[PDB]
Amino acid sequence: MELQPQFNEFLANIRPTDTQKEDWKSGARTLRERLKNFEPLKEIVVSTFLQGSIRRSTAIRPLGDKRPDVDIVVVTNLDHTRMSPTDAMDLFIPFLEKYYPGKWETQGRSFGITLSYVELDLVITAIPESGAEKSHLEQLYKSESVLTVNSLEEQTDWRLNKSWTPNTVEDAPASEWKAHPLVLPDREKNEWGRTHPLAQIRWTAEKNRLCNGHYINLVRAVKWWRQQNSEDLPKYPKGYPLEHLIGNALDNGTTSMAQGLVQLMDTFLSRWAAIYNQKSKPWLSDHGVAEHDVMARLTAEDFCSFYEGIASAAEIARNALASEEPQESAQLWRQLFGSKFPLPG
Ligand SMILES: Nc1ncnc2c1ncn2[C@@H]1O[C@H](COP(=O)(O)CP(=O)(O)OP(=O)(O)O)[C@@H](O)[C@H]1O
Ligand SMILES: Nc1ncnc2c1ncn2[C@@H]1O[C@H](COP(=O)(O)CP(=O)(O)OP(=O)(O)O)[C@@H](O)[C@H]1O
Ligand SMILES: [Mg+2]
Ligand SMILES: [Mg+2]
Ligand SMILES: [Mg+2]
Ligand SMILES: [Mg+2]
Repeated sequence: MELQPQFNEFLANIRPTDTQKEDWKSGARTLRERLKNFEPLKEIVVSTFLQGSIRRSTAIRPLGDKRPDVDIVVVTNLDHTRMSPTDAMDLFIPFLEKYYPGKWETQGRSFGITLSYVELDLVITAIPESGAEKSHLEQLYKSESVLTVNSLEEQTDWRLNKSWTPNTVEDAPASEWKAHPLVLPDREKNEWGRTHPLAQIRWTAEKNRLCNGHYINLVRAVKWWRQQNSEDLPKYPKGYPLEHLIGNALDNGTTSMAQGLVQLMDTFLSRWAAIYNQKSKPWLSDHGVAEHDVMARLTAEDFCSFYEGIASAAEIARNALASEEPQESAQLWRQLFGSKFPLPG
């Protein structure tokens, strides 16, 4: 059985809490305003915006006491050919000491800021374009479409368009943004790399519409499966490479979460069968920066162990979907997801 009310309750159980949500919305607004009014950075900071799994509504609630990771981009107008990633980051130390003393730390390519209930993950970026192109991009980064702190789940009317306004317009033509990534610090060395968070967000919103609202829920459900079965799965993939694998495997047109789960798992297994039999791993283009392999740091051994995990899970998911009794079907789904998936009343 599909058990759509049970899937809805399960999703409500694995979303971050309202306490966490209001903490990160207020934290993002406060950081943005403080940066806006900080005199040494006023002419440098273009935009401060929410990104990552939190923005795309693909984050799951942390277990126990833990604070969710909440990703923030600071867009600057710095010349990345004349200043290194650390030059740009150096600019923000006085600001952090003034407004977040004792609550911030450098974490390699980003700054961690400990709030009451969440952990901000701040990345400093720059716009590589110049002239009029740069001005047009800065206008996009200053628009409500970028500055909204509501997540995709809260505004299905969201589009990547400097003219979009919250409903109390489509995505802009791709030629205005698709080939225009930001630069950010590389993970382990003082060099600029490319990232296109806006394009990832837009791609996710569109995939979610193409899949009738089930995509971001399916991402969170599969993350929860991976967490619940972590003892039997490889450490990687997780986080964004896992999300990207799910978005790849899922077909357009999803009609329920049970159907979508079985479909995406079946498709994963068929699409990567040759790669698995070659003891390899796929090369998968990032939706933001096409020439980037989202799987670049994943080992072939981990991909193949994960493939074995998906094969085992797909058998369970098929049985749960095919089951004609609500209790038996829910028991099989709970074999996948654990006790946060409820039994029907
Ligand atoms: N291998 C990768 N390829 C492309 N983009 C990536 C990426 N790793 C991270 N990113 C981008 O940077 C954002 C922040 O990354 P992370 O915080 O490390 C994982 P996340 O997607 O936010 O899930 P999580 O923090 O809830 O576990 C990601 O959401 C993604 O937009
Ligand atoms: N916090 C973040 N915010 C935005 N984009 C991020 C991000 N973390 C990672 N990304 C994106 O994911 C891509 C891959 O990032 P990582 O997995 O950390 C390897 P890297 O930084 O490219 O170093 P490497 O070339 O030495 O492997 C980055 O290029 C960036 O596009
Ligand atoms: Mg994150
Ligand atoms: Mg992070
Ligand atoms: Mg790299
Ligand atoms: Mg697909």
